[PDB]
Amino acid sequence: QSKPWNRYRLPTTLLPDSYNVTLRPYLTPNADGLYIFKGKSIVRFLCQEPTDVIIIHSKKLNYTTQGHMVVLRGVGDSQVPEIDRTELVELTEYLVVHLKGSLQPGHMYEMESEFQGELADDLAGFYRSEYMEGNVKKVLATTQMQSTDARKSFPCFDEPAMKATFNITLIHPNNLTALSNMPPKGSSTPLAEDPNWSVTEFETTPVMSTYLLAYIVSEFQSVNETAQNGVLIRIWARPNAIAEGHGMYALNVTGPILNFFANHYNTSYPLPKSDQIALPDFNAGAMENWGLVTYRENALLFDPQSSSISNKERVVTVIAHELAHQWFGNLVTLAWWNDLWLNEGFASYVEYLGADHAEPTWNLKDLIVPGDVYRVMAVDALASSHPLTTPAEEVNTPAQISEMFDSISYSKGASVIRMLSNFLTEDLFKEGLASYLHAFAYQNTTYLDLWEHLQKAVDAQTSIRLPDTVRAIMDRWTLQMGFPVITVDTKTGNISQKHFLLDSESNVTRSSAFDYLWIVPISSIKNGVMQDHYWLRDVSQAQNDLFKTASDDWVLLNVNVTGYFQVNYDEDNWRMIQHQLQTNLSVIPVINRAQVIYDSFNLATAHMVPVTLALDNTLFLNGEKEYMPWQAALSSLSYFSLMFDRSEVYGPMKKYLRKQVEPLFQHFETLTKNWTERPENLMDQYSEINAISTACSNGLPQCENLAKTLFDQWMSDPENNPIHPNLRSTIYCNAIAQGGQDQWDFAWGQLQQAQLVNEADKLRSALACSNEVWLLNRYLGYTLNPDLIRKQDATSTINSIASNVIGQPLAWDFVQSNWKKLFQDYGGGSFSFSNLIQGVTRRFSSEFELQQLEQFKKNNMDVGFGSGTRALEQALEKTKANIKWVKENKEVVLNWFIEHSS
Ligand SMILES: *[C@@H]1O[C@H](CO)[C@@H](O[C@@H]2O[C@H](CO)[C@@H](O[C@@H]3O[C@H](CO)[C@@H](O)[C@H](O)[C@H]3NC(C)=O)[C@H](O)[C@H]2NC(C)=O)[C@H](O)[C@H]1NC(C)=O
Ligand SMILES: *[C@@H]1O[C@H](CO)[C@@H](O[C@@H]2O[C@H](CO)[C@@H](O[C@@H]3O[C@H](CO)[C@@H](O)[C@H](O)[C@H]3NC(C)=O)[C@H](O)[C@H]2NC(C)=O)[C@H](O)[C@H]1NC(C)=O
Ligand SMILES: *[C@@H]1O[C@H](CO)[C@@H](O[C@@H]2O[C@H](CO)[C@@H](O[C@@H]3O[C@H](CO)[C@@H](O)[C@H](O)[C@H]3NC(C)=O)[C@H](O)[C@H]2NC(C)=O)[C@H](O)[C@H]1NC(C)=O
Ligand SMILES: *[C@@H]1O[C@H](CO)[C@@H](O[C@@H]2O[C@H](CO)[C@@H](O)[C@H](O)[C@H]2NC(C)=O)[C@H](O)[C@H]1NC(C)=O
Ligand SMILES: *[C@@H]1O[C@H](CO)[C@@H](O[C@@H]2O[C@H](CO)[C@@H](O)[C@H](O)[C@H]2NC(C)=O)[C@H](O)[C@H]1NC(C)=O
Ligand SMILES: *[C@@H]1O[C@H](CO)[C@@H](O[C@@H]2O[C@H](CO)[C@@H](O)[C@H](O)[C@H]2NC(C)=O)[C@H](O)[C@H]1NC(C)=O
Ligand SMILES: *[C@@H]1O[C@H](CO)[C@@H](O[C@@H]2O[C@H](CO)[C@@H](O)[C@H](O)[C@H]2NC(C)=O)[C@H](O)[C@H]1NC(C)=O
Ligand SMILES: *[C@@H]1O[C@H](CO)[C@@H](O[C@@H]2O[C@H](CO)[C@@H](O)[C@H](O)[C@H]2NC(C)=O)[C@H](O)[C@H]1NC(C)=O
Ligand SMILES: *[C@@H]1O[C@H](CO)[C@@H](O[C@@H]2O[C@H](CO)[C@@H](O)[C@H](O)[C@H]2NC(C)=O)[C@H](O)[C@H]1NC(C)=O
Ligand SMILES: CC(C)C[C@H](NC(=O)[C@@H](O)[C@H](N)Cc1ccccc1)C(=O)O
Ligand SMILES: *[C@@H]1O[C@H](CO)[C@@H](O)[C@H](O)[C@H]1NC(C)=O
Ligand SMILES: *[C@@H]1O[C@H](CO)[C@@H](O)[C@H](O)[C@H]1NC(C)=O
Ligand SMILES: [Zn+2]
Repeated sequence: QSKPWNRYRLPTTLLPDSYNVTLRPYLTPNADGLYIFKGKSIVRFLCQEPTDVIIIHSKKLNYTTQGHMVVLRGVGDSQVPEIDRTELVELTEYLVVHLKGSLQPGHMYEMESEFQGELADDLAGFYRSEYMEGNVKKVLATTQMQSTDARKSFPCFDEPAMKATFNITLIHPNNLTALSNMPPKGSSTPLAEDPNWSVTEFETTPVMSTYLLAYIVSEFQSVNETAQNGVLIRIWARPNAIAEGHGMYALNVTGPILNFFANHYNTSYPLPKSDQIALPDFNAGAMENWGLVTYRENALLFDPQSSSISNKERVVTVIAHELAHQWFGNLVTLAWWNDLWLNEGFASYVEYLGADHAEPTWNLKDLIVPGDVYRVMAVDALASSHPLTTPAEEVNTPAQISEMFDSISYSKGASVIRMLSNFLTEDLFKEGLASYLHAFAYQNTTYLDLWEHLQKAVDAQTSIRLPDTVRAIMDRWTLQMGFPVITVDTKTGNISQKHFLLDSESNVTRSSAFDYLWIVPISSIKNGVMQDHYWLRDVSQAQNDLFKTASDDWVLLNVNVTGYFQVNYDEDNWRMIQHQLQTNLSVIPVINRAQVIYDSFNLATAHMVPVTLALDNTLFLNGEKEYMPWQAALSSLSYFSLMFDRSEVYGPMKKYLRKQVEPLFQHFETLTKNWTERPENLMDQYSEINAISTACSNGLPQCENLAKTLFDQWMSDPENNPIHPNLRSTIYCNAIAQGGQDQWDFAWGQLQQAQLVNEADKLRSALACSNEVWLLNRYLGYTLNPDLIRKQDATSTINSIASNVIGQPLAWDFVQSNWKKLFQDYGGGSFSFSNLIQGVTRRFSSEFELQQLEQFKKNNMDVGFGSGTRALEQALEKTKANIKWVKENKEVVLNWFIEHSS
C-alpha cells in the first residue's frame, strides 16, 4: 500500500469548514530584486474518519511558524494530538503533518501557519504585475488561483468540491486600495508595527471553492453603478484609463447582464457587489473569481474613438461569459476537473444569451455557429480528438488538469449544450437548470446531476417528447469524441449517419461504446417552410418521407445549425438548393446559407462531394448582403488562397472574387453614403468589414482607390485620423501596399507613438503589407530589436510578413538564418517557436519546399527546436498533405475559377 502524501488526490478524511487568511505583499524588492509576500492562515476543518496525518496543499511557500511548520489546536474542548513532524512533499504539492495520535470523527481542529513566498511576475497565485504610468514603473499585487494555484498563496485543501468560507485580511501600503471577493468590513486601519501600512478586513465569503478566491492591492480607481436591488457594481482600471472613460461600456452592460442571468437562472446574484478589474498583460484573458472578476485590459476596457465593433463584441461577450459563472461554476461547482467542459461549455453558450440581452439589436446568438461550432468541428473531425467526458480517475496532476482547458471543452461544450437546449426548448431547459442550481447551491455536482434535473423537467410535462432519456441521448455526445455526417438521398428520403473525418483515409483507433452512432435531433425546412422535427436513432440508415422530395422541391436540414453535425445531400437537392439561392435567397435562413458553404467544403475535404460542388455553393454570393454566408466562404477559401496565391490559379480566383464582391462593395458605397456613416447593426457592420477587406485584397480598383484616398487624407492630417476603426486594418494594409516609404514611414511613426494596443496591432500588421522587398527586409531587421519591436510581438510580426506572398520567401530565410537565436530566446521570455514555424511553413505545398524543410531540420546538431520541438514534425506532415491536396485539386480548381470569372 502506498503513502497518501504520494497520491495526487487529497484524502476525504478531513474537510475544511473555514479559513482566516491574512496576506501582506511587499511591493518594494529586497535590493537583490526579490519581491515577497508574507502570510498567516488558520484553517478550521472537521474529522470525518480517524487519521494520524493531515495532508493539505502547499506550493512554493516557506514556513516561519514557531515550532513545527504549523500549530494544531482543538476547537472548543476537543483535545488534539501532538505533532510528530511536518514535511513538504514537493511533487504532489503537500504540507504533511504527522501526528503522535489520531484525530477523532466529529471533532473540529484549527491549524495555524505563517509563511512567505515569492511575489513573482508569473501570473500564478499571489503574484506581482508591473506596468507604466508616466515615468513611473508601478507594481501591484493580484491573484490567479485557477486552477491549482490557491496553494501557492496559502496552505489549503485546494480541490474544488472542498468548499469553505473565507475571511481575508490584506495588509498593504496605506495609500493603496485593497480588494477581495467580498466588500471590506469597514475602514482600513493602520498597522501598529508600522502605520505606513494599513489593514483591510473583508466580510466572510459564502461557502466556496479555493480556485475562485481573489485579492488585489493597487492604485486602481473605479466607475460605479448601484443596480436597483442594491448590488454595487464597479469597474476598476488604471487611473489614467478610468479618466479617459474606457470603463464606460463595461459599466453600461454589466448591470443588464447580471439581471438577465438572475432571471434566466431564476436565482438571485448571491453576492452584495460585483467588481470587475482590468489588468495590464493578464495573459490568462479573464477569470471568473466570485465577486472580483479579472480581465486583461483589451478585454474589459473600450475606447469609442479608436476601437472597432468587433472590439465591442469582445467586451460584451467576455463580460457575459465571466458573469455567467457567478451562478454556473461558482454557486454550483463541478466536483472535479474532468467535468470542466460542463462549466466552461455552459458559460461559452450563455455568454451569447447574456450579451444578447445587453445588445438586443445585434443578433449575437448567431455568432456561436462560426465562432464555436465550425471552429471546434475542425478539430473534432480528427482521429486525434477526445470526448467531452474524461474519466475522473485519469485527471490527477496539475498538468492533466490544465489539459482540460481546450477547444473541445469550451466550444463543443457550448455547441452540445446549445443543441440540448434547442431540443428541449429553452423554457424547459431553464426549468431543469433552475432546479439544478437550487438543489446544489453552495455544493458540487457532476454532469449526471444536470441530466437528472433536466429529466425531472421533461418528466413533469407533455409537450416535448424524446426518443430516450436525456442521459442516454447526451451520453452519445459526451462519452465519445467526434460528430456524424448526416447524408440524405432526397430521391428516397433515406438518411444515414457516419463518424465524420476530414481525412477520408484516417484510421480511427479510439473505440466508442456506441460504435460512433449518435441519437441525433434533426430539424428541417422544405421550400422555405419548417417541417416536423425528426429524431435519428442509433442506427446507420433510416427512411422518412420528410426527406423525400419532388423534382421542383428541395429539402435542407439542421435549421440554424442547432444540431452538432454536418449535412450532405444528393447532387440534385444540392443543385436545387443552389437555384433557390440564385433566385430568392431570403427563403433560406441566413445561418443555413452559411451552412451550405461550411459543410460542402468540409465534405469536399473528406471526398464526399467534389470540390466543384463546394465552389458552386459560393456562386450565389454576388447577391448576398449578409455577414455569415460571406464569412463561411472567406473562411473556407483562405486555404485555397494559401495554396494557390503563388500559382496560375490565383489570377482566376481573384477575378472570380472581384466579380462576387463588387455588387456588395457597391451596395455599401450607397448605403454608407460614400463611406461617411457605418451601417446600423453589428452583423451589417461585419459584412461591410469583410467586403471591403475582400474587395481590396482581390484588387477591386474602387476599393484600392478608397484605401489610397483615405490614407492620403490621413497623412495630410496626422492628428485627425479619417479612417473608421472598423476599416483600419484593410485601409491601412492596402494603402501601404499601393505605396512606398512615404506611407510605410508615416505608419511606422504612428506605431511608435500609438498608445492603445489594438491600434498598434493594426499598424504592425498593415506594415507587413508593403510590396517592396527592401521595406520588408528592413522591417524584419527590426523584429529582433526590443527598442523598436516588443519581444512579445516579434514572432507575430514575422508571421505577418510571411503572410505577404512577397514576404513568404523573405521570412523563411530570416528564420532559417536566425535559428541561431533559440539560445538567446529560451531563458528570457518563451518566444513560441511553435507559432513562428507553423506560420512561415504554412504555404509549403511542393516536393521542392519539403526538401528545403528537411534540409533545414538537418541543423539538428543541438540548438534544438525548443518549445517548437516537433512543431517542426507537424510542419513536415502538413506539407505532405498540401502537396497531395494540390496535386488532386489544382486542375479542377483552376478550370472552375476560369470558367466562373466571367
Ligand atoms: C478569524 O478572524 C476573526 C476576526 O479577526 C477572529 O474573531 C475575532 O477575535 C477577536 C479576538 O481574538 C475579537 O476581538 C476582540 O478581542 C478582544 C481581546 O482583547 C476581546 O476582549 C473581545 O471579545 C473582542 N472584541 C469585541 C468587540 O467583541 C473579535 O470579537 C472576533 N471578531 C469576530 C468574531 O468578528 C477569529 O477568532 C479568527 N479565528 C480563529 C480561529 O482564530
Ligand atoms: C524560501 O526559502 C528558500 C530556501 O531557504 C530561499 O531560496 C534560497 O535563496 C538564497 C538567496 O536568496 C540562495 O542562496 C544564495 O544566496 C546568496 C546571498 O543572498 C547568493 O549570493 C547566492 O547567489 C545564492 N546561491 C546560489 C547558488 O545562487 C539559495 O540557493 C536559495 N535556495 C533555493 C532557491 O532552493 C528563498 O529565498 C525563500 N523565499 C522567500 C520568498 O522567502
Ligand atoms: C453608455 O450608455 C450611454 C447611455 O445610453 C451612452 O451615451 C450615448 O452615447 C451616444 C453615442 O456616443 C450619444 O449619441 C450622440 O452623440 C453625439 C456626439 O457627441 C451627439 O452629437 C448627439 O447629440 C448624440 N445623439 C444622436 C446621434 O442622436 C448619446 O447622446 C448618449 N446618450 C446619453 C443618454 O448620454 C454611451 O455612449 C454608452 N457608452 C459607451 C462607451 O458605449
Ligand atoms: C470567519 O468569519 C466568520 C464571520 O464571523 C466566523 O463565523 C463565526 O464562527 C464562529 C465560530 O464557529 C461562530 O461562533 C459564529 O456563529 C460565526 N458567525 C457568523 C456571523 O456566522 C468564522 O468562524 C470565521 N472563520 C474562522 C476560520 O475563524
Ligand atoms: C503612494 O506612496 C508611495 C510612496 O511615497 C508613492 O511612490 C512614489 O511615487 C513617486 C511619484 O510621485 C515616485 O517618484 C517614487 O519613486 C515612488 N516611490 C517608491 C518608493 O515607490 C506613490 O506615488 C503613492 N501613490 C499614490 C496613488 O498616492
Ligand atoms: C423563479 O421562478 C418563479 C416561477 O416562474 C418565480 O415566481 C413567479 O413569479 C410571478 C411574478 O409575477 C408569479 O406570478 C408566479 O405565480 C410565480 N410562481 C411561483 C411558483 O411562485 C420566482 O419569483 C423566481 N425567483 C427568482 C429568484 O427569480
Ligand atoms: C459535494 O457535493 C455533494 C452534493 O452533490 C455534497 O453532499 C451533500 O451534502 C449536504 C450538506 O452536507 C447534504 O444535505 C446532502 O445530504 C449531501 N448530498 C449527497 C451526499 O448526495 C457534498 O458534501 C459535497 N462534498 C464536499 C466535500 O463538500
Ligand atoms: C433506402 O433504403 C432501402 C431499405 O432501407 C433500400 O432498399 C433495399 O435495398 C436492399 C439492398 O439489396 C434490397 O434487397 C431491398 O429489397 C430494398 N428494400 C426495399 C425496396 O424495401 C434502398 O436501396 C435505399 N436507397 C438508397 C441507398 O438510395
Ligand atoms: C433561425 O435563426 C434566426 C436568426 O438568424 C431566427 O430569427 C430570429 O427569431 C427571433 C424570434 O422569432 C426574432 O426576435 C429575431 O429578430 C429573428 N431574427 C431574424 C433575422 O429573423 C429564426 O427564427 C430561427 N428559425 C428557426 C426555425 O429556429
Ligand atoms: C470567453 C472566455 C473563453 C474567456 C477565457 N476565460 C475563461 O475561460 C475563464 O472563465 C477561465 N475559467 C479562466 C482561465 C482561462 C485560461 C486559463 C486558465 C484559467 C479566456 O479568455 O481565456
Ligand atoms: C491506416 O490503415 C490502412 C488500412 O486499414 C492503411 O492503408 C493506411 O496506410 C493506414 N494509415 C493512414 C495514415 O492512412
Ligand atoms: C422572395 O422571398 C421573400 C422572402 O419570403 C418574399 O418576401 C418575397 O416576396 C420574394 N420576392 C420575390 C422577388 O420573389
Ligand atoms: Zn469560463
